[PDB]
Amino acid sequence: GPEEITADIPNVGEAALSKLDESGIVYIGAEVTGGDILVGKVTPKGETQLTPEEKLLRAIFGEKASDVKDSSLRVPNGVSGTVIDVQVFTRDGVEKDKR
Amino acid sequence: PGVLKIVKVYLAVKRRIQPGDKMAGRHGNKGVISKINPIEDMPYDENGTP
Amino acid sequence: EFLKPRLVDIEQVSSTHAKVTLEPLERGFGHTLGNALRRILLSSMPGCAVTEVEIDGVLHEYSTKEGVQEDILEILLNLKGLAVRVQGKDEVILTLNKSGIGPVTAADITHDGDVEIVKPQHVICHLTDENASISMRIKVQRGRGYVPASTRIHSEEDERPIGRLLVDACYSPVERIAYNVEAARVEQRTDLDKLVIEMETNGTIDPEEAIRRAATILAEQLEAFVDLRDVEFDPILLRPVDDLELTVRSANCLKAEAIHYIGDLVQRTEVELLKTPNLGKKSLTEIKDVLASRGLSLGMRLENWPPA
Repeated sequence: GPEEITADIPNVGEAALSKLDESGIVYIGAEVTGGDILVGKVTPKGETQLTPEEKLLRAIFGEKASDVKDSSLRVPNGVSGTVIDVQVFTRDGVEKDKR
Repeated sequence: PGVLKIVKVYLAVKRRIQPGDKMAGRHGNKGVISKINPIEDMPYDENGTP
Repeated sequence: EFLKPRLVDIEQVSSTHAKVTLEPLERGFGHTLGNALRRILLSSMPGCAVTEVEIDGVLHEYSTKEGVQEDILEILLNLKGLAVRVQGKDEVILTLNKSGIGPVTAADITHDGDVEIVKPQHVICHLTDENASISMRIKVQRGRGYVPASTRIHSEEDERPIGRLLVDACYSPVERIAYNVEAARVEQRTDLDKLVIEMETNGTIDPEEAIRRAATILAEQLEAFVDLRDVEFDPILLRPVDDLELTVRSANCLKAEAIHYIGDLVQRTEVELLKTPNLGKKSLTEIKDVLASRGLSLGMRLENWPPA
């Protein structure tokens, strides 16, 4: 399926998402280091054999229940700085991003 | 065709001078720094400017 | 048998320059006192410096503001060299609001209760658009020596809003110190020397106060010479064993082997623990099972064992 960029990243807590806006991209001027998330990109996973343990998992947690993996942009280790500019580009036909 | 969205993020960091750094004049004389001496330890002239 | 220097004829060349004279000194004490004083003055003198800034429409140091001629990095570099004096406060906040044309100087800083601007002709930025305004909040602290903005990590305990710009701190008022030794005017004495110290500061510290503080620091340091003389931690360990809820048959055998703490138990290898009386092979699994239930596998090695 299609890869979506969302702020809500499963398995990752609120603290890491502090420096991400409602669109999932770091604020301009945010000071980052180590491995903080810069953009939150989610990769979907294929599942079509619907099993009861997955039903219990889907019932207790969200509709995704963290089925989809996350592959987000993180600062490579040993690099620090302050975000200067973000240059998001979009395809024709796709809905415009918030930023 | 494959890509639907591109995001580019810029980072800026200010590197300050430190012992390992390499410094050179324009007459072929190069070197690496060895120590960052305090102000009061450097030689000074009769006017006190180090 | 020694003469004591007295601070006489303190003369003020300008609001920044200064000369301090010590008239009576012995044959060789002039150079010793001069160098000790100069090193103390240049090393550690309390002063006040700008630590952080917060402009209204700024986000980071690498941005530009509409209507101002200098970049934000240039504005911070200009603010770094600004000098102030404060009485009894170490956390002063200065608000600067100016709209109009031409330069913006330290003189138009809103007048606080007790915050003395030494040079109010110190320009920090320019405004070029008529309907352009600059509004900023500058934090001034009191410190001792040079402290880079990067080294201070203790301030990261509480999160900072995006826009709080950190500048480096100098904290040292004294910029240049020199000294000279000449012959005194004391005619009855055989030969006496007079010491003169010329100082160049940022206008923050009084010269007499600076020399007094340096002498106090030297005496305090020397006070330690006047009398020489002088000639198992992780909380899961060090707990009673009666918290793992063992079996009844295991209660007596553990007590029989003088194992009364959790830590001392994890050091007993399997090969010898089996030789214990009436242990039971199935009961040996039970103790391992409950010990692994906390994350400790049986057979670790420690370095000591206190009674506690």
